[PDB]
Amino acid sequence: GLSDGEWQLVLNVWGKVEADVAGHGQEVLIRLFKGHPETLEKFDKFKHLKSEDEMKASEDLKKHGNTNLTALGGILKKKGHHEAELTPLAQSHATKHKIPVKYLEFISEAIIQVLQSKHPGDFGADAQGAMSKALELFRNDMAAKYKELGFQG
Ligand code: HEM
Repeated sequence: GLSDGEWQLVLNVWGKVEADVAGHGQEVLIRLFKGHPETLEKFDKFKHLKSEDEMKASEDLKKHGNTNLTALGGILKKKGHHEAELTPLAQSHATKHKIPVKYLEFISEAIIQVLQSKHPGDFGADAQGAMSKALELFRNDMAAKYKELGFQG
């Protein structure tokens, strides 16, 4: 439900994430987990990380942050017409990973915080609002696929 100008703002800021996907992805997952400890429980591979220092050293965390943001990028670039890219994620997250829609709100928050943390200058009021709308559209369409699959939206 974004305008074409709002999509341009989202994709222009996503360009900075593309110049360093893994670094951004690492930072998002650390922010998600240090802000919201219970989300870490969903990642069987990351239990043993007992500190932000262990999380920073974890090559599997960095790899997972990279995979996560590469996929999100794939969704953003389709500007709303992302059914095909969204379905497999909704499927895998609704079933196997057991991710609640609310946790999608926490990682949305971490993405914004990271963008703000790393690009204060480029991530102004307009870019922020546009990214918020893009992530809300993502969250909303994830929730609607979950309902369709028979899960709580
Ligand atoms: C921007 C939102 C998200 C995106 C783009 C995303 C993307 C992905 C991708 C591409 C994978 C690998 C393929 C698949 O299994 O579907 C994955 C796996 C996974 N996701 Fe997500 N995800 C998101 C949010 C979350 C959240 C909020 C959680 C937990 C709080 C989560 C937990 C997991 C887990 C546990 C796996 C499997 C990891 C493993 O190998 O151990 N995801 N996600």
